[PDB]
Amino acid sequence: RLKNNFNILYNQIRQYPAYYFKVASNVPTYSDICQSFSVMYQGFQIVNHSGDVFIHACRENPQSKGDFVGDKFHISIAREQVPLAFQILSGLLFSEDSPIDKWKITDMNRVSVGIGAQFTLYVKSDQECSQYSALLLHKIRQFIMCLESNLLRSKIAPGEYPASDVRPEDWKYVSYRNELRSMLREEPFYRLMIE
Repeated sequence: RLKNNFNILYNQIRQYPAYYFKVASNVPTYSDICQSFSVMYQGFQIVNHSGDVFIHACRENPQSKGDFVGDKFHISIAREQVPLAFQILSGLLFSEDSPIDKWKITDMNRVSVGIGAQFTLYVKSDQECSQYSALLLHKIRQFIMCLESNLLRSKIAPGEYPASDVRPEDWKYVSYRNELRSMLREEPFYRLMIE
């Protein structure tokens, strides 16, 4: 059952043409999001509560109207290149085409997850049975490629990935984790990302 439903998804992704993300232009700077107690930009609500070391971004109209079911990516930057990397990535992270409805970023002023994993990107489901549609999965594949590409071409230094995460060798900044799974490379979702 599962093998076929995986392959159903897999071959659909490869049928789609390359996807393009209209880059957001009115984007807040790093210091702007550091002070944003509760503030809307480009349909994302930004919060920085003293309760943790992160600045959260949350699209008030999700494009994936179902559950977060465990699947997420980190982006790992060198400590001193973090604000820069945000400026480079903000156009994508705030894009109306991005498939990521919820992300967060470490607040470099509150920290001592400051050496790596400074961005977390949460994947939510858009189908019934907490499932992923092929387009969503395509959109996510394309988006990671596009983050990777923008960081590499501005010659941004990678940071230290969390030991928990998996990545293929062609990802220099992005890494993957499923929370439910305490053989992480076997995860259906992950296989669809890299193969």
